[PDB]
Amino acid sequence: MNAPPAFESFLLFEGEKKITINKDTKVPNACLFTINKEDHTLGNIIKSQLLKDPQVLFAGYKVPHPLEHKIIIRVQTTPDYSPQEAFTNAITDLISELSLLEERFRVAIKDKQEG
Amino acid sequence: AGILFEDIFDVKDIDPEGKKFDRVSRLHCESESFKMDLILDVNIQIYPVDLGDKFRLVIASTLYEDGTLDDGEYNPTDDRPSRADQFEYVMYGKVYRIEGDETSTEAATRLSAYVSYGGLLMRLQGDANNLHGFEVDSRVYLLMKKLA
Amino acid sequence: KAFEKKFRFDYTNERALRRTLQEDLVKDVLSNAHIQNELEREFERMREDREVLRVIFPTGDSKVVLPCNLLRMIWNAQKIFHINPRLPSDLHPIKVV
Amino acid sequence: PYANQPTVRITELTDENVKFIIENTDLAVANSIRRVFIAEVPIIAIDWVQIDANSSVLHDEFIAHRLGLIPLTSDDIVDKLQYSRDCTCEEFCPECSVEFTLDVRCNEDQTRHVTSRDLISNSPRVIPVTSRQDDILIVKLRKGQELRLRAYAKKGFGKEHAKWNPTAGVAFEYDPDNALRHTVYPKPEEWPKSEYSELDEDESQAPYDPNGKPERFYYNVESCGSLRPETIVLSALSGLKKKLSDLQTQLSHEIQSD
Amino acid sequence: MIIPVRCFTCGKIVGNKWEAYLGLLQAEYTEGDALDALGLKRYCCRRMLLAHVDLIEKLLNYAPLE
Amino acid sequence: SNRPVMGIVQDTLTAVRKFTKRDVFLERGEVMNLLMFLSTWDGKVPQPAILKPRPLWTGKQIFSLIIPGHINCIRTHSTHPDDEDSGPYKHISPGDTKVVVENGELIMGILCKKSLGTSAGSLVHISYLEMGHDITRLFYSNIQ
Amino acid sequence: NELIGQTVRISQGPYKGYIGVVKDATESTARVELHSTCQTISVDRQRLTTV
Ligand SMILES: [Zn+2]
Ligand SMILES: [Zn+2]
Repeated sequence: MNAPPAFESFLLFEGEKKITINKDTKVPNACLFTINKEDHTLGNIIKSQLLKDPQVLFAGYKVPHPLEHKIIIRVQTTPDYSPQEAFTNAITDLISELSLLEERFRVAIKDKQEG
Repeated sequence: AGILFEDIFDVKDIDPEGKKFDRVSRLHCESESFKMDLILDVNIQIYPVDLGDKFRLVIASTLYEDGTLDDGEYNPTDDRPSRADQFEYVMYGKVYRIEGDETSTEAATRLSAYVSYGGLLMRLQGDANNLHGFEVDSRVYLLMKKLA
Repeated sequence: KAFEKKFRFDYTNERALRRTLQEDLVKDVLSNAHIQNELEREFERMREDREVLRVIFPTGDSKVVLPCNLLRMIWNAQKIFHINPRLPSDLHPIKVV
Repeated sequence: PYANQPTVRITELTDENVKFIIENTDLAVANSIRRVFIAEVPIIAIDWVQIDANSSVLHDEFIAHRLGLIPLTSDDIVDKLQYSRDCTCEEFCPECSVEFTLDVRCNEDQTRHVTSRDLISNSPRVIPVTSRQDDILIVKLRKGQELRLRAYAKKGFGKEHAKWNPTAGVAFEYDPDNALRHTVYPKPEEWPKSEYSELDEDESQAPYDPNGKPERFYYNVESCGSLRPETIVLSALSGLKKKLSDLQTQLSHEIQSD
Repeated sequence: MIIPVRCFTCGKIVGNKWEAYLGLLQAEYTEGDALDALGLKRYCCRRMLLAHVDLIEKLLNYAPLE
Repeated sequence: SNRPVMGIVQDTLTAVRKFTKRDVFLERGEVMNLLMFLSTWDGKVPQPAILKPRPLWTGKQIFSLIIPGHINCIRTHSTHPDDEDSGPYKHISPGDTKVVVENGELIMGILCKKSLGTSAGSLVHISYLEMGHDITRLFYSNIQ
Repeated sequence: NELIGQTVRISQGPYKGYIGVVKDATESTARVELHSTCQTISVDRQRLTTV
């Protein structure tokens, strides 16, 4: 009766925005990225890849409610480096790592199949 | 350079009344230079300490040789040469008690400083002449290094 | 004996007073007999209050239910104003009374 | 440039199983790959059923539920197949769905097993997995009972419904000797060793590693049949990369908007 | 009533294994040996065939309305 | 009964007892993940209780960030020995059973129903009486 | 209205392929009582085709 549709966990409706950046004024060089229709799958990798950056002073993600589909990633960087640049670099490194992983997986699968 | 206390301690006992926590062990230590008694909760998992071990213990108001006070905030990107580089086990805490044998009659001859490093407690007691650098609710750093 | 030792101000022991209070407070605690008279009157009032408490609570149960937690707010005043308990205090006893 | 450089070692590869090891990567990356295995790998499964006749003892929604869980061979077709929502067709077309039909009547005095062999698709590539072991039993028919239905199978992933989950069992583990002490055993001697444990029989745990991090992850991905088990992993890596690419595109738009 | 298509816990196909399980039990297999011979290794899948009650056989005794 | 009607309960009580034990150490990522759920966090990571060999924060530091304002409170754990208060280690607890919150910071002690429950004089009661209903509501939500 | 009581199919959007019956219809949106679920959705009539 009050069952949400199964596509509501991953589909943006009309007028919904995929990612929104809001600079919080508590501390300098900090931003909050609100990503709609995402879950722990992207939040965890983005948080860890930001934690690999020495210029990132804080990297965290959270789901405010499991019944809603929304990820908040708080990124605070050093003053000579922006949180948006940190987020872009983290996504770029994740994409490069996943492409390398996919190519090496294809190579290893061809090695296992051939012998 | 911000040093409040500096001594060499040797461990007389490790967990006398039994081990209460798996990763935290309570060391009872004595001293040579100032005849000090030390009770110290140490994260024994990342920094194992054996019985009879000797270590240099330094209690400092700051981690910089400049003597400049810090803000108590985490700063992994700080590049100034810290005092922690010369030591193995560095804790940060707040001294929460100064007790003594003072009376309404006589001044304090013995002093006990109780410090809480995030819940890991330390009591450093001995002669009052070496405990003048400890004031209640001030943030101190413990820096111990094992001696071969 | 314990009530007398703990709650009566000792304006006679000057050398014990010099570490309890700052020097200019000790000078007019020792000299000014009006201050000593008012402190003795305060102790007499507290002794009368003690006898009243003895009448009200004859089983010796000191656990009461009262509005303001005085000990907690004294601790709060100590922590807010960074009170060092190892130093002489600049608060005169007549100010307290 | 702080990207990992992960390596892959395939230790076992059958028609329903890939056991592989990913080294030199992060725990978050490994867990996100494991989650995409279950939830974000698209396959083809039945999602639209109309029932022209159902004289069986099982009701119509029962039969539709049992039809949705039958896996269909989605290899090399789900990549070139559109989502129904993203398709420009009015109802259904070969660009977004596969049509199945079923028309079984029992006219004999013994029980008729309407199985997944009776599901007839117009696409020769997308067929029930057991039709390519016995067949998945849909319903049993008594004499005089009929089941006549028309179904459409679209593309989707396990985040929407579990019938689009391509995996049976995603076994995932790391640090088999408890060197990192991520779990703390009260009695370590009581615990059996794993398949990947590198300890002798007298030991129960590895010595504690204070500087260690999760750096080697063991997978056993088992396929339900819709995709080959290596195709699940390849499509999972591609899908995670695509999600991150779309997120980076929207992030670039948001950054340039400000 | 009828054997589930999927194992509830993991999603392994157990709907094509009920008749083979009954044939193996008719061949004087023990139930554990029958489950081992069917490839059901996880105990979540083994309880799907072990605990199944085939009520559709009892429902098929009643004559159809048609 | 001049006491709170609601306290920390069930899972939150069991895990705050397990959290404020002396040998609980959180790494940098775990601390940042926990600080993501602290709504009254001012945005600065505190200096860890251990800096070397590895930077580790204790659960008492995180709960000190949870504790609002400058609450001053003394409680005892449910397993506090009777003879300890008259012994030599009364202000340095061997078992971490005397709870001392000072200037809003959990100095020492393991929290339990005697400290976070509905009893009078507890941490939530003193938090109410010193900070107000809004700050105490934030305190409850942040603990959970 | 001439759409109320007519069987209908959602042809666009995330409900595409669902069959329902229009309980209430306006000029812009229509309440489609879905045959497949236990809910009555509200969908604009440009996404609807009449069976
Ligand atoms: Zn189409
Ligand atoms: Zn299973």
